[PDB]
Parts: sequence; C-alpha cells; structure tokens
Amino acid sequence: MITISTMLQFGLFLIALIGLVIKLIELSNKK
Repeated sequence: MITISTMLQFGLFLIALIGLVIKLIELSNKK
C-alpha cells in the first residue's frame, strides 16, 4: 500500500540508505 503521506517517507527511506552507503564508502576511501 502506498500513500502520499507515506510517499515522502518511502523516498526518504531510500535516500537514507544511499547516504549511509555513501558515508560508509567514505571510510574505505578515507585519507
């Protein structure tokens, strides 16, 4: 089930995962 109110939440959830991966990947390429 998808809703407009939850629509933002759904997008946010995916975005958070992307940020985490990007942030995590930073350690791998850390300086």
